[PDB]
Amino acid sequence: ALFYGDRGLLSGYFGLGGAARSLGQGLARLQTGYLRVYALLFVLGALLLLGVMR
Amino acid sequence: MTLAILAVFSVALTLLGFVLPPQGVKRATLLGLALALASLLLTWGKPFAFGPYAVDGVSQVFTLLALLGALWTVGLVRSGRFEFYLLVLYAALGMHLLASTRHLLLMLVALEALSLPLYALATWRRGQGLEAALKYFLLGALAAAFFLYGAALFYGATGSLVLGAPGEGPLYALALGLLLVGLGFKAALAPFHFWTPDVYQGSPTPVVLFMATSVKAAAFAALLRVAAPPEALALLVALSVVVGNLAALAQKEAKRLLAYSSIAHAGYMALALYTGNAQALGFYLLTYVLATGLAFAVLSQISPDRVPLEALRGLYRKDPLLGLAFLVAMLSLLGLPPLAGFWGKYLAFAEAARAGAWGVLVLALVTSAVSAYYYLGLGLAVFARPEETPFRPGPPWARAAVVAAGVLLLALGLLPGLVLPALAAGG
Amino acid sequence: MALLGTILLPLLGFALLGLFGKRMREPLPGVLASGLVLASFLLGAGLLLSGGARFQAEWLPGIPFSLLLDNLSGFMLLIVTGVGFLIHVYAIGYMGGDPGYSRFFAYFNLFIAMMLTLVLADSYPVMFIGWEGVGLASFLLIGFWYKNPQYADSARKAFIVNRIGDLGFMLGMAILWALYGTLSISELKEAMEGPLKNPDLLALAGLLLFLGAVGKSAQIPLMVWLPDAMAGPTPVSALIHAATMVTAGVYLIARSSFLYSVLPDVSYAIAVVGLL
Amino acid sequence: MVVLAVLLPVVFGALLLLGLPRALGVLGAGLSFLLNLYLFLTHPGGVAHAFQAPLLPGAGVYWAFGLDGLSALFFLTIALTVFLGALVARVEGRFLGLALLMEGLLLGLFAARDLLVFYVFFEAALIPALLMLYLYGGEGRTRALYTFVLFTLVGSLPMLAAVLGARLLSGSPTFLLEDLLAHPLQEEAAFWVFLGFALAFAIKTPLFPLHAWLPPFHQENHPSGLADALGTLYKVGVFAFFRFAIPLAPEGFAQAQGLLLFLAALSALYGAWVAFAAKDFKTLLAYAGLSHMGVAALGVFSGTPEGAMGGLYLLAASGVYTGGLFLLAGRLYERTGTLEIGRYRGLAQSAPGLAALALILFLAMVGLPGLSGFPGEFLTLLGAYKASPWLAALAFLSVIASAAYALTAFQKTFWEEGGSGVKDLAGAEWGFALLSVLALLLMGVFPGYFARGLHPLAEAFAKLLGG
Ligand SMILES: CCCCCCCCCCCO[C@@H]1O[C@H](CO)[C@@H](O[C@H]2O[C@H](CO)[C@@H](O)[C@H](O)[C@H]2O)[C@H](O)[C@H]1O
Repeated sequence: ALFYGDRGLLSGYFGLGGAARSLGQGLARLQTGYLRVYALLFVLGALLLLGVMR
Repeated sequence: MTLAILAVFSVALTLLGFVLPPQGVKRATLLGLALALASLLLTWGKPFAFGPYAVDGVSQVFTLLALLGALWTVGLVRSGRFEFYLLVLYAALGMHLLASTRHLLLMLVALEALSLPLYALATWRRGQGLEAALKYFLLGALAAAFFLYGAALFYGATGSLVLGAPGEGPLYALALGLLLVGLGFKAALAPFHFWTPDVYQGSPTPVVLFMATSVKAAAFAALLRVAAPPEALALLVALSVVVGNLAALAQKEAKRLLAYSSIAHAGYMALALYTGNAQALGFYLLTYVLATGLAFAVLSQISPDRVPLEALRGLYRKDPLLGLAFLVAMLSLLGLPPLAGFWGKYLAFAEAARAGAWGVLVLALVTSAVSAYYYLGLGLAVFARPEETPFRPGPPWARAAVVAAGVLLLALGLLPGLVLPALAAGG
Repeated sequence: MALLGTILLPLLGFALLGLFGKRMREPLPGVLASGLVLASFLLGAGLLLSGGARFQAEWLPGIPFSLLLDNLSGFMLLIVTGVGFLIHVYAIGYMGGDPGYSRFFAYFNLFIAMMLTLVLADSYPVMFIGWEGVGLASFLLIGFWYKNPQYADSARKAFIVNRIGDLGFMLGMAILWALYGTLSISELKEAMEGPLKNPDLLALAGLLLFLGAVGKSAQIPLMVWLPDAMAGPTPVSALIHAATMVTAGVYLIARSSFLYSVLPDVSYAIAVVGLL
Repeated sequence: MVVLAVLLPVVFGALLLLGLPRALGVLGAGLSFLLNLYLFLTHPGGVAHAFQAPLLPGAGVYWAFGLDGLSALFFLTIALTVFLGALVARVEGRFLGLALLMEGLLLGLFAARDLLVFYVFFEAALIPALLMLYLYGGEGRTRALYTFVLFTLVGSLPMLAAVLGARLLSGSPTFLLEDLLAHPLQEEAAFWVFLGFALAFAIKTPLFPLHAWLPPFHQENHPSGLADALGTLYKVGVFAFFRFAIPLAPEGFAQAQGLLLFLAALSALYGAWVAFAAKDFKTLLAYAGLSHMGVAALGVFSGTPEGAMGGLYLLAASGVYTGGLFLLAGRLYERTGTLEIGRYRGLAQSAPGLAALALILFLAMVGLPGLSGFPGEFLTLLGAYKASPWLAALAFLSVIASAAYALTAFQKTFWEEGGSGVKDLAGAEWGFALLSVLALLLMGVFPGYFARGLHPLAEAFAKLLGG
């Protein structure tokens, strides 16, 4: 029982792995290849950094 | 003067290349870059201040590295169009200027000086290369606009266009942010990093080597000159680190994964900015330019237009020393002891913690541990069974290049007390 | 030193039958074995007749290595080594034409040595070398003819069920250390002159000691292991059931008499479990 | 002196990696063994053979080395274990060089007299560990590797935040352990630093929820399992706690201590309990290791000089018989072809007193008194009961499970019905048996001599948790 349980624990850690995988290919999916998108995300970003400082 | 060598060689070679064979012009640009570099080594600890131009420790180290990138990138590009060396000289001088002033407007001029010929170097005329050039150029010009408006707001909040001017309240801050936009874009910090993957994947590989090393170097040199505030610094860091490594996980192509890797690495480097130590940053970028330069030379020996990760596999059997040097590069980029990369990362982290930026620091460390996924997925992949993969096993030039520069890495991993004593003022 | 001789003889002897053993013809290992037991009984009874014996030496800090030979120890020594001797000389006969003569008598000397280490002990941990040792030697012997699945599981159950009680032994042993800080039966008795301290806790220690004894002398609930110990050769059953092993169950209570005599509650339970 | 002993396996290993052949590196493990053993029987006190050299000074980083009572004992333990692995081997794809390299790295790891160099070695040892995992065996090499590597490093890199904080927040001039201790942290700084040490040390201990890397690792190494022995010598977590995590930030250790004792306890019980279910020697030995480390960590976590000395001792001595069981599992693997316990049942009578060797080792593992496991296990019990009696008991519902798995496996691997047959014992395997059992018997019968140096360190680093 506890053996297979432990197998499930390791499995869950792998689950975290896949969580980082998922989030990762989500952040890489942000780059469509479309330049207008890049400009939008850019201006947005600038607004963000500017919003943080003063 | 280094600037003298660069100017002379550039202007001369422009018209001399009409009377010279392309190869002879390569010999030329090589010699000139080398001479600039040598002039640098001979004046180590000179500080030579002219007008807005100023050669101190920062200019010395960062233009040393940038010139090293120019040297290596020129080495690999036998392809005969004398401009495809000339422009590298142009860019090189420009990067030097960029690292050599606190003058905002001369800085802008230097930014255009280095980034204008690069838009051109993104052309192996590949349809994807053209896309890269276009993206790089548009996003670049917009960033330029922001940096210029930042300079005008800096001159707004203070009577000067020189960095080091005392600095007001709100308008000063707004100015620094508007500068950090353009400068950050140029160093591939989030959220100003979008261009990097497309451009690295799209551009011809040796050109990409030139970019990911020299450009980043000069960019950070110029970032040391800015009074970068803790808050903005934190933002840039956290975003660049996270997006860097995490997006890097999803990459199935080599160059693009290395671009994302460079975004995360810019993230780590920015930590040094917390104190603006510059001794740390210098070291870090020494290790980085070495290992990245190596990696991209190796990635050049496979394919210039694009490289899938499978191509890396079996590299050891093919060339043992390129396999080993590539692994070493991957480990030094991981920041794993006893390699120089570990010392660079440590030296930046050190300034982060010294500055008391703990949450940011820890975050960086966690996702840095994450980064061990993909750095190993290459270095180890060296030993896998070879897929049918393109390989031009290089000249003595490149083999001894990758090998020597590689040896340097663990050489400084064991003995950072060699180069670190004076990456400072030069004593 | 000579006291330690009594223990070392069926070990310096034991080791020969494991190291060599098959190097010899087949009246011999029994003769060596029974000879060392002979001159353990003898050359320990000389000590007993000399008035008694002692040994104290280097071990873990605060917990020295002590053998005491007094009347209560001499009695056990004579029972174990004497009856053991006779059963050895018998085993020379009943074990015959059986390969593993060397195995058998090596295990026998091992057993004897362990039991002597058990009875000759002035500190509970050395006594514990005794307990676990004797249990181990029981395991080796119960599963002597190992080619049998039943006569393996027998010994497995031995060294497991026994270790259940051994755990209690350990626990009580620690309680009688947090409390007193001596762990040596003599100075543990001399420090239990007086008002005692935390009598509830002391009762716990004695109770875990008892729950230790239960396994080794096969009292309930750990009764269940002993009937299955039949698996090994007959004279093994003789040694385990009469001259050794289960005897230690009683002997531990007898040495720890200073502890149980001040425990009205616990002794009651001990007697009840005995009768049950 | 010290640096010679740290470097000797490193150079011999390096001379092995490229140079070859094995034997010149086997006598290398022998030379390191004799040197370290000589070093065990000589030194008077805590300092021993000091070493101090500049490395990054201005950073506060120095090459600093020396042998406590503890360091000496481990130099002996490690040199021995690895040497046994070397003369037995049957791996010898000439990566015994990687083995010696990792040996030297670990030796440096224990001789490390300052925090950052300790860190350096802690992570650097990961390199051979990961290599001999990748390029020298296992179907699931890659998953075991990325799991092991990512685990240790996700624990490790944030510890760097703590190692910095240890010096920075305390205002300590350098990274030298002595200086760092001469400058105490305050609460909610000592908390965080201790925590940052504690994740990396618990995960590398391993403690219960953080142990999941251990079974995949031990399965996918070369079936002989030299890399497994060395992987077990890389289980430096408990030591790391005792020497570093606890003394540098005791205020935090105080808060975490209940949880730590808990995790240690249930790690012991749990490990030994599921150890039963293992159907291969790799998995079995792995979970058994988890149990042992549970016990050791329990010993340290208790405060109590007794328990601490016991835990450190247990770690030391368990290195030898765990490594040994791994190597032996490999040696019956080589003659049979599988690490499955069930198949190829009766080996005794086909094999000589190989049954004796294996059984001696298994008895050392279950902690039979007179063998190495018991002294440490016992002092640990002594201290644990002082700390929290209930967790001492819970954790010591273990010995039952230990006898269970060890004797079940032993019976089904050796005692039952005769199989095909086997080899007897190799000329190397005899050196193995002799030297091994000699060691087990000496550390089990004279735990007086070994661990004498453990005494002052134990009570002093116990009073550390006092006033
Ligand atoms: C300081 C010096 C160290 C001394 C300590 C050495 C003691 C080792 C002995 C341990 C058990 O030794 C035991 O006896 C022998 C030795 O090969 C083995 O027995 C084998 O040889 C015997 C010899 O009569 C055969 O009869 C038997 O069929 C066979 O199984 C057996 O496998 C082993 O389990």
